[PDB]
Amino acid sequence: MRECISIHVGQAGVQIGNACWELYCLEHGIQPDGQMPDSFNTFFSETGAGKHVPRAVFVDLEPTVIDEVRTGTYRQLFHPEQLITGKEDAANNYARGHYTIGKEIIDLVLDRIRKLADQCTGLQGFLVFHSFGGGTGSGFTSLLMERLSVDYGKKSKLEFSIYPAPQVSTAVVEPYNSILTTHTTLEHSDCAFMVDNEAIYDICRRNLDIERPTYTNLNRLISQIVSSITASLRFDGALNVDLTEFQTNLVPYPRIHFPLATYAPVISAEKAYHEQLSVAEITNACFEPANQMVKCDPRHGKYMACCLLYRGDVVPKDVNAAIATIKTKRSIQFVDWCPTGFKVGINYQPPTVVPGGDLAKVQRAVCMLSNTTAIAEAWARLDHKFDLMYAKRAFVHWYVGEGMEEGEFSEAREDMAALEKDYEEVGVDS
Amino acid sequence: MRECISIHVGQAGVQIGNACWELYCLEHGIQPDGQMPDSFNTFFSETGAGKHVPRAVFVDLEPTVIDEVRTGTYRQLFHPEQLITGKEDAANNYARGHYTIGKEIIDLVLDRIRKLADQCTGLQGFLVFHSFGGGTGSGFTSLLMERLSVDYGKKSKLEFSIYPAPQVSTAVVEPYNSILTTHTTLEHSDCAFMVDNEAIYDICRRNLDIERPTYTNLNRLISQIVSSITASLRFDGALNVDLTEFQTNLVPYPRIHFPLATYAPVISAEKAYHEQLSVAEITNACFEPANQMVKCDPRHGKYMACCLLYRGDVVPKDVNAAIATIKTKRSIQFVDWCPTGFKVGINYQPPTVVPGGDLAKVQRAVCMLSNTTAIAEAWARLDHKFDLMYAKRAFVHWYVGEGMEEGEFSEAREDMAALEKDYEEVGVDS
Amino acid sequence: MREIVHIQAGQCGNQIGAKFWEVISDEHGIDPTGSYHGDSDLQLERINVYYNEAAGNKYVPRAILVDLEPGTMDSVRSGPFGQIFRPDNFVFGQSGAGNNWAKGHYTEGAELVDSVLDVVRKESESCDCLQGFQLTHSLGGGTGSGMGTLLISKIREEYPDRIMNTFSVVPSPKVSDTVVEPYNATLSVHQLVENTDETYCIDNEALYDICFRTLKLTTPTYGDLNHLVSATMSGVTTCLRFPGQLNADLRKLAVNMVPFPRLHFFMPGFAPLTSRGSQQYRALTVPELTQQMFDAKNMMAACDPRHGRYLTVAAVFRGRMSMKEVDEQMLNVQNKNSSYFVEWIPNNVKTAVCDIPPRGLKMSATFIGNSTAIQELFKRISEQFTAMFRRKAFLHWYTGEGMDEMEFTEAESNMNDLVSEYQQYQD
Amino acid sequence: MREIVHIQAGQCGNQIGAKFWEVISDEHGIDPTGSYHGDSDLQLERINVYYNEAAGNKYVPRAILVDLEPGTMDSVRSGPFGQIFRPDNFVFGQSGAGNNWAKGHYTEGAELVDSVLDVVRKESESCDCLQGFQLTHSLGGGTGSGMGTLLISKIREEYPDRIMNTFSVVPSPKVSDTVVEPYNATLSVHQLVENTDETYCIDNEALYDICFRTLKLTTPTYGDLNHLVSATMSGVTTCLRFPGQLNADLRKLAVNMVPFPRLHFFMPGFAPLTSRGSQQYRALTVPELTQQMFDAKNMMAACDPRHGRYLTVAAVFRGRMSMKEVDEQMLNVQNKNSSYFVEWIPNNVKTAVCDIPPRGLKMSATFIGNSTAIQELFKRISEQFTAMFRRKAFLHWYTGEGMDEMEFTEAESNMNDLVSEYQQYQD
Ligand SMILES: Nc1nc2c(ncn2[C@@H]2O[C@H](COP(=O)(O)CP(=O)(O)OP(=O)(O)O)[C@@H](O)[C@H]2O)c(=O)[nH]1
Ligand SMILES: Nc1nc2c(ncn2[C@@H]2O[C@H](COP(=O)(O)CP(=O)(O)OP(=O)(O)O)[C@@H](O)[C@H]2O)c(=O)[nH]1
Ligand SMILES: Nc1nc2c(ncn2[C@@H]2O[C@H](COP(=O)(O)OP(=O)(O)OP(=O)(O)O)[C@@H](O)[C@H]2O)c(=O)[nH]1
Ligand SMILES: Nc1nc2c(ncn2[C@@H]2O[C@H](COP(=O)(O)OP(=O)(O)OP(=O)(O)O)[C@@H](O)[C@H]2O)c(=O)[nH]1
Ligand SMILES: [Mg+2]
Ligand SMILES: [Mg+2]
Ligand SMILES: [Mg+2]
Ligand SMILES: [Mg+2]
Repeated sequence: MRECISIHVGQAGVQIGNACWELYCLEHGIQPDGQMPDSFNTFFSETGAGKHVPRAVFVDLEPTVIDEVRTGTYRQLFHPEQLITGKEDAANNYARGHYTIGKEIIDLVLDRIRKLADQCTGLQGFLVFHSFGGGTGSGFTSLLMERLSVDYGKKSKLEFSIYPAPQVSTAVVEPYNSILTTHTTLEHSDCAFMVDNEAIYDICRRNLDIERPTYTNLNRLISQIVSSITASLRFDGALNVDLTEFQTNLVPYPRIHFPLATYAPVISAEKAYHEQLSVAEITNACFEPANQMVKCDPRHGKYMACCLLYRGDVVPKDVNAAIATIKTKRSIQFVDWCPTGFKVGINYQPPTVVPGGDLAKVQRAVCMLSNTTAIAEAWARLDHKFDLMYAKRAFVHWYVGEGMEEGEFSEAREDMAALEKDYEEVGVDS
Repeated sequence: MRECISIHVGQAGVQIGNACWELYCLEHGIQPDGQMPDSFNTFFSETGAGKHVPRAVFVDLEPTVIDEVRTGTYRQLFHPEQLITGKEDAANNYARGHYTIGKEIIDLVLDRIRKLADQCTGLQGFLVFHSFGGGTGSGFTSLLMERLSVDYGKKSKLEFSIYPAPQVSTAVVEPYNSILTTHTTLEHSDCAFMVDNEAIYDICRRNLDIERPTYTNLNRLISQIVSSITASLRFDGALNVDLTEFQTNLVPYPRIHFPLATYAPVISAEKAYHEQLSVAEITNACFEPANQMVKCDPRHGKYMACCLLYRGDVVPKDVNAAIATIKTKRSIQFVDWCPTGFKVGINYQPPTVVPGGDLAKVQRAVCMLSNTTAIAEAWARLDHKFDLMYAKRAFVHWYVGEGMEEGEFSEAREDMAALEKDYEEVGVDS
Repeated sequence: MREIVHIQAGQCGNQIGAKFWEVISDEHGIDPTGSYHGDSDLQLERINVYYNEAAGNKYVPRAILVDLEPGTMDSVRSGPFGQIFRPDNFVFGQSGAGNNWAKGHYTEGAELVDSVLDVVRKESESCDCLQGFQLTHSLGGGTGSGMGTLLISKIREEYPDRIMNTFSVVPSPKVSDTVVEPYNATLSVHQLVENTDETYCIDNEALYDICFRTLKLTTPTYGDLNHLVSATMSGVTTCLRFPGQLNADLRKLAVNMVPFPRLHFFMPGFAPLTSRGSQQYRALTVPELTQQMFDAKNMMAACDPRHGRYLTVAAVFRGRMSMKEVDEQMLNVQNKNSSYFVEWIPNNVKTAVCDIPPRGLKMSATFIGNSTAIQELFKRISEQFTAMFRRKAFLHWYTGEGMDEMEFTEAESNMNDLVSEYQQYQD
Repeated sequence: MREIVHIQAGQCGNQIGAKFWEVISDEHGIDPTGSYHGDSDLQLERINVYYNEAAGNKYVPRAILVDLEPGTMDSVRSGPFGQIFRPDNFVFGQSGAGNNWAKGHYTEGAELVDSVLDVVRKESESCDCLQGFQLTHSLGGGTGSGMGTLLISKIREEYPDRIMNTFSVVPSPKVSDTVVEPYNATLSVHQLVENTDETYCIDNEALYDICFRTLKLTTPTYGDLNHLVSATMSGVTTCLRFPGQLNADLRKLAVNMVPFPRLHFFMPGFAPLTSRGSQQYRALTVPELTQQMFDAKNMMAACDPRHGRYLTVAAVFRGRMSMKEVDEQMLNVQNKNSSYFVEWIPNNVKTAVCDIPPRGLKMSATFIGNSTAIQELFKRISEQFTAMFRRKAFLHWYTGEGMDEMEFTEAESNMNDLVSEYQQYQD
């Protein structure tokens, strides 16, 4: 029982899933070929004798990264029908990923998801990995999420997305796709975790003193975040956090389901010896505006609800002490209508380290996921870029020619505007 | 006792018989030359000392197709009296196989069947293998079933066919022969299983991931289906299905005796390792449209009776669980006048693997046989092809040039019209 | 066992037949002296379809060598593989038809048809289970066209239930060799319409076009043209001579390609046909065979298939190939080119697959197509005949030895009727 | 799988395409005989994008070599790697355009182009999932400009949903090879405005200037220019042919660089480019690749970007590289030079990174820039055309070939409209 299915859409989703599954295989002792020389039943299904297949699915409209997986060192882990491949890429087009190219591959991936969901008896929910910038990771993710909403319904849907940075972005037509995918993620998602590549870069440069980090380090960090998310369900702890409890504690209003994830301590090997990494100090470092993996300022935001996921040699009393110290700090403020806003989860098992990784082995680790109003500013400048590009109707034909109209561009715009209005009116004092 | 006689007529019948006899010799341990280095009495009769000769007969109007058998690996399994060759092929003519060429070879096959049936003491019935498009497999099969019905009578006559595909067809006069043969297959066959070459090719392409499957793979799948049908006679299990109770459960009305075969799990070697081949999942895979052995969608038809022939490591309780899950699925529909529509047989003998075959070794296997209304539209499109070619009297001069009349074509067409009306009025609700 | 009696009429017929026996003896491993020296045992169980058993493990063809000029048979005997033939099957006069259908049919054909029929009677009664006859002839001359038509008629009253197969080189407007080609061609078609079960309309123009653009052959002699025709002739009987996944004898192709008895003029072809330098760059699979054999340039008639509709087509495939690929390729051809196929005949393609390929190639296909483009090939002959017939041109020759104007009129009427019915079923 | 059909028109197009095929066979490890002799499986995991699997474990390009003079065809075949091409893809006439866009687009190129359409049709049908076509041609001649423009029109008519690529060399005012360059260029640019999905404006001035000041090459011939163009062509599709941290096929660049359908004229660029004497004095790092890409001298069109505003910029990086520093470099480029980038499009630069670098270098970058500075390249062509058009100069050749003056008038109007739209999006 107590299973959850991972969905990886787009190049970003597939690479993050590769990192996540390498981390999971390291965690549970499963070799890359599937043999383990219990608790692994959450993410792996035992087939026959001595064979574990991950409860995953890899979807792309282009065959580059999927065939890289099919020829990589984890080629024996996944069966071929688990990795679904298109022919022509969505090419950074929400229209192409949603209407023209996504329509002939959605049925097969939904069939695979169905055959993967009836196999397990305690399906907690889905983990969709994607990116807002990509045409596939926006359009096909929106299509798959609405199909999952109409099919499964009350099953939890948790998604991990790579939100574009204010300044560090690699696509010109990016804001269009980012607005469009959120227009449906507002209603087809239960909890959308937000990650900026620029913030990962800043953390890598400062904390891990990596001068030239690439996407593999980013995916390793995101994999550590997801592992800390699912550790309370894949192991035992003093305080256990389930996905339903996570949603209940973190989401105050149905449209407000965009928390910001932070992870600590994320330090190099040479810097770990000089630091006596206590629970109180990593808890403090979680609230540091420099350690957020979303490029935003919590100081000008207001916290609404935060979930503290601890793993390692952690006892509840020092957690209570750290939370009490956090409450006494005036720089971190909470909304009035939430007198208690800390969901606490303690797990005994410590976070493992991937060989060749940049992170150092730590006795304790914290993954705080705070639902705050600091992402209103993120939505604000994404919307400003969208308006500023849409005033001249640039790149609009590249969407109109693929079964799409300007009217829904405007409706996505006004839906985003209603979203910032919602955040503003829930952030006010009473 | 419990012997069965296999009749292979036409090129398709003879090749499928070669596959079937290879499969049976592998199953029972019979070497190709007829020596075993009990339960084989269903199909093989022990002769003299350490020699088993199968209860078969191979009849074709051309010598060559029998001739590779007479000089192949199984030249000593048979003896030239149940291998019968004519002089001239029927040449895709039902008329030639029924009247001009059939008349001087029908007596010899008839008395060979007599000498093969008086030998055994517990003859359950006959297995006739052919196609509908071929001249021999239509005309000579019609003549032979006439003779068998007038001679044996109450004895069962199971029929295996290669239905012409909606699109994958190799004979121009194929609809003529297919319409002509059914006019006697209706009242002379107790049960007529359908196999469509296009569906088998598509199954080999998806499930068995063969880019280029020949007739030998098609015949391997057909032989596996026939072996799964006859395993109850040839072995023992928790629930056994004889041919008589098979017909009683599967045939609701005397005209409605055309069930659809399917097999599961049909997987390659590499796909078998990562698959949890449980009873429930193969039971589900039997009912999904893509593994139907005939190109027809069961979704817009309604089932009447399904015969589930489990074999391998199967216990009845998970079979009941799988059937219960099937009954709750809205997509699968059953007629109201059949409150229970599952005849289930479980056999201990696992399906063997032919050396060099594309099928993987599996613990369990299901051959589900459903009598459904999804064959109605296949017959309707065959009628459309027939009356398209018949509005212009095309190719009719070949048939009437030997002794057939126009009334034969008219009565065959009205018989199919009546049969389609019969399915329409039996599938309607009450 | 399903024997075939081969007859060759005229110089062209004898040349093409000699090349056909060359390629057949190559297929079955028969040496120039007629004795077996093959390697595979598959070359002998179906040796009787074309050969007879002689004393001392010797194989002689079931061929009748018919002509009026003895020089043609002198050349055939003197050439290679030419001594394999039976000496008394060679039947000859002394005069020569003189490019006259009239003398090839009435005045010196008749005295020779008695001997020819005696020889073919001996050959047919010798064989075990006859299935039909093969005749190779051209429509331009008087021996080929005229006497082959007469011979076909005589065989038809003597063997009406056996299949009549002919391989007829028809005249072409570009490659015109004799002046009275329209007369001989029309008079010969007047009898091939109702006396033959299938006619493979060969022509020199299309063969030369093959040897130019497809084979890139610098100086194509008649040897190469006869080689192509022999390849097609071997392809149409491969299923008789060898096993296969799908087997199709002559009668099966006839019943699958003759919706109405008069439309038995087929447009043959072969694949793959590759240049010496270009064969090294070509992938060799079923789809490329399919695209070659359906290409209008590859066809062995001077009529574009795109100008008409395919009533039926045949794909006699050879070699170890997948049946899914073959049937699917035929399906794709039928679907994406629905305008080029008759709508009232679904599944316009007849497909047969053998496993023994021609020597030197691992797979080959013989395209046979019953198209409506034969109508223009016959209209060319019809209009040339009409032009030469209004002015009574050259009629004094044919009238000089028994023919009359009404026979020419009825031949033209029959050809016009056949053209009109091809047009009618084209729609 | 997203395969590309390559076409070469004219002498320059044929030479550039031959050099491109040489360098891309070197990249994929294909010997001059066509067989595979590479070391990594990544050289074959995307071999179908440009090559067709021929029988014998060897490869032939999916290229059609088109000209109107057989001399260029002979030169291409006779050179190194010239045997790899399939012989039937060599399509040529006998007369030649004679620097006449009319002879290349209306009479003689029109007569020849049916064979070219047939060959590209069979190439597009043989391949699995075609994504688009690419054509290499000039604009000064009549063969390249006119006949490639006709070919583009025919291909767009037959494949309206596929992407067009044109690595087209444009005439320049200083190195002006012929007298009628602006006529040919204007007539070609007319249909290149709408019939091409994106066009790469190259010219000999910028290539010569690179070979002078960047490569420090004393006497560069056409070979070095063609090698530069080939390197850019390979770097455009390296994301299709090889994996990477961030993939970007041609359609993705098209949607990220063409805000409005008529603005698809780009200035290509390649980095790094260093002289032999300065190879050891230069640092192997990404910021200097960015500086080499974004400076005016590395552009391969004679347009200074400082005189215009960048609309969209592409940077297809190759090799094992870090993403953080690449994104930081692009951010610094867009920040220090905000005046040179269009203001109503945030994030003017799209970045793609491939892992496989070109042979002999561990790191490389391809610059593709859509800027309003292109407008002056059309200003000079338009003013030269207008100078020759007021006096009816050289028009009698085109008029006698079948054109009319109003065609020239409307082609000029089309270019003037394009220039005006570039100016009013420059602001
Ligand atoms: N494809 C071929 N055509 C040939 C060959 N030999 C001749 N022909 C053509 O046949 C046409 C006329 O047929 P023939 O010359 O054989 C005339 P035939 O001997 O049948 O009658 P007469 O010579 O009038 O007695 C003419 O166009 C020749 O070029 C050959 O080997 N192959
Ligand atoms: N970058 C290159 N430019 C070239 C090359 N060959 C020629 N050219 C230039 O291209 C221009 C003329 O192009 P071509 O000679 O190919 C003209 P084309 O054959 O397409 O037309 P016709 O001459 O009317 O047949 C002129 O400026 C030449 O100097 C080459 O290999 N590379
Ligand atoms: N953190 C992180 N982000 C990535 C990674 N790979 C791609 N991205 C982000 O994904 C965005 C573009 O989407 P992609 O995943 O690359 O492409 P896609 O989702 O398949 O959609 P298409 O553009 O149509 O191919 C970029 O803006 C990147 O920021 C990665 O490995 N790690
Ligand atoms: N599945 C399968 N079908 C076959 C095979 N061989 C022939 N067929 C089918 O049989 C149909 C035609 O009948 P054939 O078996 O070829 O010929 P026949 O039954 O001997 O009758 P004739 O036409 O007189 O030769 C074709 O449409 C094929 O689909 C085979 O080996 N496997
Ligand atoms: Mg992508
Ligand atoms: Mg047969
Ligand atoms: Mg003669
Ligand atoms: Mg030129």
